[PDB]
Amino acid sequence: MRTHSLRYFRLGVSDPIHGVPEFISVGYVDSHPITTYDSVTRQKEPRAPWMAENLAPDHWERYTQLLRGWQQMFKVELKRLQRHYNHSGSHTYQRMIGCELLEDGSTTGFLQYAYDGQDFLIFNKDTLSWLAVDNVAHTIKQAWEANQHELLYQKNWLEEECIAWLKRFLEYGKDTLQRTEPPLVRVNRKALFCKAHGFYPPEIYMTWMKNGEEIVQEIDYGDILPSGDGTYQAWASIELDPQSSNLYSCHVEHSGVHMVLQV
Amino acid sequence: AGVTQTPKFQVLKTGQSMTLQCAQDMNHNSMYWYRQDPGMGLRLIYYSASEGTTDKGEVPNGYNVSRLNKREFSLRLESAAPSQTSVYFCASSVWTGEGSGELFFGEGSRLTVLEDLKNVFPPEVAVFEPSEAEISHTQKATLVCLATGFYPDHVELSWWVNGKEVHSGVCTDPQPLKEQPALNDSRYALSSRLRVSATFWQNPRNHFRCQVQFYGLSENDEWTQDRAKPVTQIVSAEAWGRA
Amino acid sequence: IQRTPKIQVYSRHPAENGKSNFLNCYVSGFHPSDIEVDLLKNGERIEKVEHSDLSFSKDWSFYLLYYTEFTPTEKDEYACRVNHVTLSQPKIVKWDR
Amino acid sequence: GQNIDQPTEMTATEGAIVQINCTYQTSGFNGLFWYQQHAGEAPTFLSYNVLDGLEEKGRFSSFLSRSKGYSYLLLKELQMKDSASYLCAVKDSNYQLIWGAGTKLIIKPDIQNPDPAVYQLRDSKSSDKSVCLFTDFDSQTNVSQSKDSDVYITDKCVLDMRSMDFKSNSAVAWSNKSDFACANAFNNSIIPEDTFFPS
Ligand SMILES: O=C(O)Cc1ccccc1Nc1c(Cl)cccc1Cl
Ligand code: NA
Ligand code: NA
Repeated sequence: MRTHSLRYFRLGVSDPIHGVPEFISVGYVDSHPITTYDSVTRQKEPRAPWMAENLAPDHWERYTQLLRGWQQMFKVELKRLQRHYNHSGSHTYQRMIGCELLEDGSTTGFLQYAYDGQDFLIFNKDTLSWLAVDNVAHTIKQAWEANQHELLYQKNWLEEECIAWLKRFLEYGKDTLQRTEPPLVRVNRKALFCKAHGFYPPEIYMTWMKNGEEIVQEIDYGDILPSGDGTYQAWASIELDPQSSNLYSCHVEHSGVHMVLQV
Repeated sequence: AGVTQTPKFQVLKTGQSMTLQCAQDMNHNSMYWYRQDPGMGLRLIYYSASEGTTDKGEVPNGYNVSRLNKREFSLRLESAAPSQTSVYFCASSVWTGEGSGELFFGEGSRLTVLEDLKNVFPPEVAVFEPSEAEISHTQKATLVCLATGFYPDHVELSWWVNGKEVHSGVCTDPQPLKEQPALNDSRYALSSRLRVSATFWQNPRNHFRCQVQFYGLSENDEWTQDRAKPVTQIVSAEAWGRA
Repeated sequence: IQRTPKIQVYSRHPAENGKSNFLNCYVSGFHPSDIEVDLLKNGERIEKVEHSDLSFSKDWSFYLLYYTEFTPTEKDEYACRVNHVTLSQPKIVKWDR
Repeated sequence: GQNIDQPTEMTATEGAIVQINCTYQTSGFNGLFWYQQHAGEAPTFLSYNVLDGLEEKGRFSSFLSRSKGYSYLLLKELQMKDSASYLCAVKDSNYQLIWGAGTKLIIKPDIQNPDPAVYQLRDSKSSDKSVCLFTDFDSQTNVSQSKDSDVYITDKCVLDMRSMDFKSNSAVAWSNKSDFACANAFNNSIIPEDTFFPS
């Protein structure tokens, strides 16, 4: 297979304005949302049809309870952080946990915490330690690292349990997560715009080459964007030189297939 | 401190209401109710992940719970049944979900559910003084205490020497003895020994006392039998040292 | 540190006058998550506009996709107006072709 | 699954080493717990394993093999106070605990100077029961039921006179039936050949 990733996000906001929730939790396999929970619904609900189809009510009832607890725990350590920083008003607190299953068979695990959208605490499962970006984080770190049973737990979960979940979901959503839709590539003029659309997965490689050598460097890349139908689109541009004749060609790579469009 | 749970003992008729209380002062978020039965592992009845939510466990039928606050998690028997006869344990942890966090248990609560209280009996307690043969041969003196005829197994045996409770030199049967093992209704017996130096027993002003605390009926339990109402009571028997 | 939103306006398929299509407004790379996004048909709001749920990125930023169904014409010109904590006045990004 | 298996009961000698096994078949694995429960008391946390290897805490050690799906609790230099039930519990993929049925550890005391004897105890003036006491016998001696059931015999128990560092085994027999003597109290069980019977 390709590189597949499972990643779960949690957001905590201190003074949510108006109808904004104070706690949100969403799960992703690759680029697809699979499960969601907010402080208003207080339920864990499917966000993909193949998730609702394959997981018994037991699952949703069990994880609903757990997320209610996490809503509490996050509201409490957002308070302790905000006191240590001496920060008034609004601040955010985020958490990302997850796996990656690489094509070659290797894996990666990661668990991170964030404050105001900045790195705050990063876990290293290979050294069983927490990296702190400041001294507020350093204070939290010293307590966490004193409980090595907890650290050993996280290492085991990231390396075995998360990966196991991912394989489980990859099969649930096989018809979606493991399909290939090749890109449609064309070349426009204004600078040559190499434009691709209608492809999945969204991982795509585009570049311009002059006379057989890569432009190193002033290619202008466009972001990979969702089309709204499950496919994606992107582009790359280079300005054409009016002094010299040059063979410009756009190179696209996608799911193991290389493509060349010459001009 | 720690995890507090009440009552420690309880006798119930079919089918009577009952509420078990549990409190924890460790500022734990997750609390639990387990029942323990012979031959099988603990079974979760209900649990509470945090201060504002509860959910069913493995064996929720015939029960319900209320997480009153962050400290208190009460278990409730709707209508008592013989199958609900068990030891119940309250427990709490910092967090039920992700983590290496362990459980902190309460002392436990033994509930016995009967069709009627007609078979409830207090223990008969007798103390038996040491053999003079033992004292000559081993220079030690063993008092034996028997508590017989009681039901259910809701007893606590203890030895008292000169007004103060002792534990050294004491061995009490870890399980009680069924006097009529063939029967489901069978009353129990429980032996215990206190073994002291011969020079201790031979002092005439030393006082020995075997006390058995029994947990049976309370004031509000109905009693129609022609014998004494087997209420919660202490029953003792005593000895003094010989010459 | 607060991050301003990135606003991109594009069509689902290569647009042609007369052919039905979808107008997308992708808003990404902003923080905090508080945001409001509506599409413009030559100045006035479109009301029949769908959107995905809020989403999360590895760099702790959030993103969103707003979209309508439409048939592009020579006459019409579209835009997407976005308001965020990092913006003092509503930022308007017009659709190009 | 899901399933946790644990031996019902184990017997070992004082001063020796015992290894209590726990094999689990679960839906995922988030950690294995050991608990100690004394009879009549509440279970208390002993150890926690989640990664392969052996972790030591005093006389106790806990080992885990995730691949083989088993764990053991090792108790070195056994003492009488180690007599309890030991509970194995595995956390599954959904962080729910599965509990084993527990293992009861019985510790046989090292009796240095055996002196097996059955003593007739003094009658009480408040009971019709006559009482015999089998005592000071070796730990390999087992006590059996009475095949008479107006006679009541209790399983052996260990008392510790901690001011003399002295441990002894003892079983108690009693009855009110008129044909009951200590001479015949423990016939249905195997008592030592050198047992002392005072007249
Ligand atoms: O974080 C969430 O959105 C749900 C949640 C709650 C408690 C524990 C784990 C999870 N997420 C989760 C789930 Cl639901 C399945 C597999 C892997 C993970 Cl990290
Ligand atoms: Na295609
Ligand atoms: Na119930």
